[PDB]
Amino acid sequence: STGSATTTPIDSLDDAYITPVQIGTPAQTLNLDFDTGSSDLWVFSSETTASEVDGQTIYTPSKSTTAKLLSGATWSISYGDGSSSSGDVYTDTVSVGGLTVTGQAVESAKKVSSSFTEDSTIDGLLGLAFSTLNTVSPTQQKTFFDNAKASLDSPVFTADLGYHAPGTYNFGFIDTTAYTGSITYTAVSTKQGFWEWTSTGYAVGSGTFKSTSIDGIADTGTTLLYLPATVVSAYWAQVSGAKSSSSVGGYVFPCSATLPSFTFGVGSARIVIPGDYIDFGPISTGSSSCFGGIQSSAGIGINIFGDVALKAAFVVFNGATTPTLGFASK
Repeated sequence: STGSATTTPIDSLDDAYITPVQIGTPAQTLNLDFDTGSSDLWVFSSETTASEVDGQTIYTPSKSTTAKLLSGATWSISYGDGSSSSGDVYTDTVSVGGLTVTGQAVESAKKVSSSFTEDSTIDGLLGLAFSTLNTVSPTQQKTFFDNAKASLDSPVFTADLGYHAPGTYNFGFIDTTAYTGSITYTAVSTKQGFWEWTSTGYAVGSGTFKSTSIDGIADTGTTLLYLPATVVSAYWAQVSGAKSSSSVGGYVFPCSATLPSFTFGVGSARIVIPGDYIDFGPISTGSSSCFGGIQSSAGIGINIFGDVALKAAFVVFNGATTPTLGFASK
């Protein structure tokens, strides 16, 4: 089997992407944030504290003939931006782009933090990291991809995120029309539960490539590219007027600036992030100061190849016995 679903930016900055997912019988369609940096499929629901729901579409398990409560099971998650959610657990039928998993753990939120409430466009998350990070207790549950794997034509999914445009998540096949040139594959460590890999270096604009190992994660659920302070300083040093602002929370630059591209290495291959992808717009409405899309990972504890990087590539998440990641230009 295979699946193919379009993913759509939630706003004009590509802050996140939403993908329609069918849950239950008859189908209830919710728009979920596919997150390769976490491993819980959780939804706003009929159980979510009423005051914490604001415009989201909710899953109502009592209206699904295929829903079953996983008795006694609970979940609770905290993300890198400090947001969180928690609740109880159902199993139900979940379909993405024509691909159906029966008995998928669907984690029903009883509580969500303010950032989730305040984002009316995101009805929940669909985790695509390794199931070892799943937060269900007492017994950890499998991700949608883990459950689908054995039925897939090939044990893979691909992320093809758009710049200011929709893109595609495919399951079970590689669309050879969706990229240019060849896909370069690179090793993955699952030791921390993430799609963790080592970039071979970087270049700024037309500069020479610096060969240096940068360990990080491929994370579709993080907006920006977070890299070591050395690398990030070297980038912004090439932008007139750029500076790190502690008050704003990162590097800012004059909105009038022309941003250089940023190249990262995948083995002997190279992915070029155009300068425009690094512009995240005014720091506040009407400001002539803009927020940078490449920021320091210092204090996160891990480097994160988030959407700014991933949307410059066609990315293969290969869930074979020995997992790998593939990157192609497009």
